[PDB]
Amino acid sequence: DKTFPIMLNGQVNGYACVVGGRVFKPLHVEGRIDNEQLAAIKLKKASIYDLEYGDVPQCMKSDTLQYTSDKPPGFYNWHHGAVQYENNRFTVPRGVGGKGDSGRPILDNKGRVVAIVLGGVNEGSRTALSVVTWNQKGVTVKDTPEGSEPW
Amino acid sequence: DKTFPIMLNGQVNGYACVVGGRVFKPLHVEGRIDNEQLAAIKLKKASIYDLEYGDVPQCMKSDTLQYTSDKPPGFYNWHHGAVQYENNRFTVPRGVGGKGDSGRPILDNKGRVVAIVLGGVNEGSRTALSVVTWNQKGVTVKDTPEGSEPW
Amino acid sequence: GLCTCVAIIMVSCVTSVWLLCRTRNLCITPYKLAPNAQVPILLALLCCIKPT
Amino acid sequence: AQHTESFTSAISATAWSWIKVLVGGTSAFIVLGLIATAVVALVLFFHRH
Repeated sequence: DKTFPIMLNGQVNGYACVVGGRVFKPLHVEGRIDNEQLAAIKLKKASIYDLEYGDVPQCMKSDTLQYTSDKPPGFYNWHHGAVQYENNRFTVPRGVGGKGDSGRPILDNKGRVVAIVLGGVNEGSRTALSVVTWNQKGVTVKDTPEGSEPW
Repeated sequence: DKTFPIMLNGQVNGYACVVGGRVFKPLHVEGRIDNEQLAAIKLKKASIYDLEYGDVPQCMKSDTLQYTSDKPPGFYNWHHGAVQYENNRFTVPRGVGGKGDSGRPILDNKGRVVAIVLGGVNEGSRTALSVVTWNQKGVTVKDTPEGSEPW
Repeated sequence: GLCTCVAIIMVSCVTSVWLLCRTRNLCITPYKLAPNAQVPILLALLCCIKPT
Repeated sequence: AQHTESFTSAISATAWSWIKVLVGGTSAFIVLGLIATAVVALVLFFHRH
């Protein structure tokens, strides 16, 4: 599949992912990727975004999730169901997601990644996700609600 | 509606409204709020708008009414009936509302709060409402017809 | 005096040039990580990049 | 003494400048506050109207 579980003690710690030309994975998740063709490509870390980036093999190249910085408020999909984008925040119904959900992509309706999750807080009947977005100019920026935790 | 009757001696004196993660309560209406969990947060007052603020506890922050500053003239629902926005004035058909009705939200058709009213003054067959509106730039502002009295 | 002059100049120079490199990669890392943001010309000139 | 003191004969340039900087400091701080109050009133009036 087009996102890979990094593994620790057998028990997937974080799904890392392949976005737009670079595998990305969160720094806090510590694990072997579970795809040999990535499991050794040196990672260039950047703690300001809590992520690690690396070029995918030139053969792997044409599988790589598209992205785009234009994300109007509305419904976006996600492995564990729908996420909703309102008031410049991504929110998920309560209780779905946690330790293990770090770094999975959030895709739009045309299938392109708009965000990669790094954490959460359950807030009442919903959950705000701390995420890495491509801001209105396409610059990456880490958007985090207060008190959010590393998933 | 998520409003709450503030009481003192067991009878309601006004209604307290949560919007955008913040209990809003008209400053003038006095007493004890009907939900203990709100009863503890220290209200931070603002006389310029006759409101007492308080940021709602964490566990309910996603179950808070929205708001908007975008207000076409027209019919806007409201607890006690339909409210008319004409000529940058909030109006209600005559005689409905009074002491206790202060601080109930005024919603638009989409369910969003457009105003929270603090009083009213009779003009013929209607009554113009003294209210808190978020002006065309979104800055909060108290709009009040002349000689309106505190409900 | 000369050994402390060589020491204080070198230490200051290398700490400064490491700060300059750290800010350059902290400027650049967002645009690097977002493959298409239409390249600036005051950021992109100042910090080094092959433009679009 | 062949002269008369005048209650200002001892102040001297340094103490003059110090008391000036003090009085002017207090005046400037208070006037800055009052101009701030006026600016807030005006911006709020422009906010509604």
